[PDB]
Amino acid sequence: MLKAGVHFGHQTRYWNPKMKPFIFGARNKVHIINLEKTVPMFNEALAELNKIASRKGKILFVGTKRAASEAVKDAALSCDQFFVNHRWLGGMLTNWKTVRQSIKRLKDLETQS
RNA sequence: GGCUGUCGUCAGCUCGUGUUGUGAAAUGUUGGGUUAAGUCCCGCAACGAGCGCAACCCUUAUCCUUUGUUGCCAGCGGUCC
Ligand SMILES: [Mg+2]
Repeated sequence: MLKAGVHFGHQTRYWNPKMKPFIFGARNKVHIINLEKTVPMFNEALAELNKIASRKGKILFVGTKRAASEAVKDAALSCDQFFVNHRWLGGMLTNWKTVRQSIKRLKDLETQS
């Protein structure tokens, strides 16, 4: 029917009660999201995301999780956007005004070697 | 006032921004290694920075350059030696 063979679920008994209205089933202790009803969500964050993206807005991807770090840098910066696949950093957005220094440093430094 | 002793030549002491907490405060600055060292790296709701330790000052250990007088005396002779 749908491309579900590319996955099956994850987790087990740690989960979090916050998720319940969407449970495809339960096996091997690992819970399985009810993609059968997740269909709307599978596009929801895309539709209302289109107007934003199509509006040509700065893209902010985050893949600090080593389990897919570099495996996303491409689909991000290399994809004409931004990212942070490596290791996230505190204050990057909040203490932004401060991080600028460090950021502006990796630039004016490239001219080194 | 200015000056100085004192721990202490100790590696400490802080601050701005962000964030957590009602608040007093905390974080950083804690931690894993490492160093003479807040030394360096790694990690981290922290990001950075200021005073301080590490440098430049002196001086000694070498080698060269030049300058050779009052300093020097090797090859040359002289020589009251
Ligand atoms: Mg230091």
